Amino acid sequence: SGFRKMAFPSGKVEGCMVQVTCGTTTLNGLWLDDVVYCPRHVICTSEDMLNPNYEDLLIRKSNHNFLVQAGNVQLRVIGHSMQNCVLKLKVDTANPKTPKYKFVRIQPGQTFSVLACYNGSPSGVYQCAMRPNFTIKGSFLNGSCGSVGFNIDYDCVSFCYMHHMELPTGVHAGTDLEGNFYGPFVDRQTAQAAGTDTTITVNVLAWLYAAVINGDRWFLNRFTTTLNDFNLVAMKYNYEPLTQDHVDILGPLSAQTGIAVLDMCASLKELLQNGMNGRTILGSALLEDEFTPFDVVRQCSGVTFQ
Amino acid sequence: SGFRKMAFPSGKVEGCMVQVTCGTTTLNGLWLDDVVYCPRHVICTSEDMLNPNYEDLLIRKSNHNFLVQAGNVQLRVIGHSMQNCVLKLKVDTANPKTPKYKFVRIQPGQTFSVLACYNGSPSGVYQCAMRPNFTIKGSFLNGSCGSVGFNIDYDCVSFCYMHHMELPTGVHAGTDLEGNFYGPFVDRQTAQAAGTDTTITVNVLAWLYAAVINGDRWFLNRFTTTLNDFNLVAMKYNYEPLTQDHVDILGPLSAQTGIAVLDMCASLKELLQNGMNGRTILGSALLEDEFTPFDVVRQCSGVTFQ
Ligand SMILES: *[C@H](O)[C@H](C[C@@H]1CCNC1=O)NC(=O)[C@@H]1[C@@H]2[C@H](CN1C(=O)[C@@H](NC(=O)NC(C)(C)C)C(C)(C)C)C2(C)C
Ligand SMILES: *[C@H](O)[C@H](C[C@@H]1CCNC1=O)NC(=O)[C@@H]1[C@@H]2[C@H](CN1C(=O)[C@@H](NC(=O)NC(C)(C)C)C(C)(C)C)C2(C)C
Repeated sequence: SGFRKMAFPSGKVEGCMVQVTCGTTTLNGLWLDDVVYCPRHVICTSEDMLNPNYEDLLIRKSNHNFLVQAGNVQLRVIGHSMQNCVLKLKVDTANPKTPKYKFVRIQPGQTFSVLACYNGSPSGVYQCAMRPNFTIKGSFLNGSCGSVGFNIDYDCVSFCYMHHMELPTGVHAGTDLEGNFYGPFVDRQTAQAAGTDTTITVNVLAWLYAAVINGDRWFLNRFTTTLNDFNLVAMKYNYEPLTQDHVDILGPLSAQTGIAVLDMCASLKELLQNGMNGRTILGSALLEDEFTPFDVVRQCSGVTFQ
Repeated sequence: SGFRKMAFPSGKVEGCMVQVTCGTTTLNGLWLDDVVYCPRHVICTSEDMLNPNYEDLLIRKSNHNFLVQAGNVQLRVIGHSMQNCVLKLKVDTANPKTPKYKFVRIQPGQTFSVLACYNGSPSGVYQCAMRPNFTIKGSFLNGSCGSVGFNIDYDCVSFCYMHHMELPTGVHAGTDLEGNFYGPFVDRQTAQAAGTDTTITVNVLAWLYAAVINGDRWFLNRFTTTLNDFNLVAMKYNYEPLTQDHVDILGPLSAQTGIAVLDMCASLKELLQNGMNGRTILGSALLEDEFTPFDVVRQCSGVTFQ
């Protein structure tokens, strides 16, 4: 038992991190087969990044401008191209540690692991979620760009995030592995509005089920409610609406506990209107929304990978 | 910026995890050089587990009773021996993936990363603390025994924890790698209870510094206090005493923010007496005590490992 913010094992990804240097800009790259992926603003200078013209900047570049470092091995660059906001550097050596992988673009609400890196080397691994305003609440310092987010399904790494920039509210923005930003953000140092964030209601319900599975079952009550009357209190409390699809995804969790989905909604309703009265759920004094229904099931049934 | 529960990258440890099977019992083992380390209750039958004398089952075992899979490859066992509560199975093959390592015994308050495993396969990685009562608040299902906890300095894995058992409050107990339990627990199904937990004061203060370093600022005040005045408040609220050694360890953080340790104590003091009143610190509604001052510095300074 017990319930923790759990990240996927990071080995398969560590073997792909390299360091990319152009001018006096160092950041991290992702080396898969004979291609190194990194954010395109590695080619900018401190004077450039007020409003650069990226394909101007890239045409002025040669392969030899890009210093690509894998441990101590230097990696020869033999071609380059720009796909939206990521740079793709063709190198003369296929990464022998290339895992089975996919590139996927994830929806808001879904979670992934982040392997924070600096100068090609991993610093740490943590879990988080793609907020409904398409930001992530990460932990990223200077030089962390190029760090990636990922899920693991048995043997195969699905990369979903590359890190690009910090917004002034302390949150983070980046792209998928095809260079397309999540949200309305751009890799230019002009004024950008993060947008107001809502709580991921389906995830909060999932964590409430994790709480029941782990013995926390105060906050449960008599009541039931309709999706309309629940959705109508979630509106007040800045929660995103609950759909029938959400109801269905929580089915397995609902069946394993004997608490129907609309009953757990009546608990959430009552928790929102009254607060927690000095109590904690799974060691938290707030309602947590960064566990999906899948995160709950895999952690409370012990699903593994290889 | 930003601040999350960050675990060490788990690559070096994944390549050491194996499966150990004896009788009907399966758990995980740690394979370094030609030795596999696992909990000794793998030799128990489901009826022995009431009060086994472990030198029993061991002298009654033969080498071929131990089935050890490293992936599909079966490792032949050519010797065995017991060191306190762990078995050491000598196998005929040195692990080619053996990282540089040490075995260390941590103190309460210190944190480490856990790579939870099932049937030799890594399932997830998270961070946590050795509680003052020598429990850890983990996430462990059946088959997780033999999973290890660890730290990393530059390039060296310091294993500090092997998992053995769950206590009835939902918390977990285990050994160091040299066989000795943390706390007064034994690997028998006899009645045992954790003992009353306290809060790691020095860690709460470190986390407050992380909050300041990240712009959470609302909890500061004019006041200062003495260590003796503060420790009388810590005692009422079930907090560990603060020593002058703790004050010194908090120096770096104190110097980076310009807030004296005894100033941060005076504002922890008022947080304890007024509570938090709505608001949060680093996304939490509780005072967090599972970050050490080393954890705060490395995450805020971006220390990496190789
Ligand atoms: C790449 O390693 C860094 C990682 C940053 C640095 C600290 N935290 C991070 O996530 N990214 C950047 O330096 C990007 C890069 C240039 C500016 N930038 C930022 O993150 C800046 N933020 C903004 O300028 N944000 C707005 C919304 C555009 C105003 C920052 C935080 C000032 C360095 C560019 C965006 C190309
Ligand atoms: C080894 O894989 C498991 C891991 C446990 C099982 C679920 N979560 C865990 O942490 N460890 C055990 O099976 C140990 C082992 C036998 C019993 N045991 C337990 O953890 C049991 N707990 C207790 O017996 N606790 C008291 C306090 C001694 C009564 C449990 C959780 C009921 C299966 C032995 C201790 C040898």
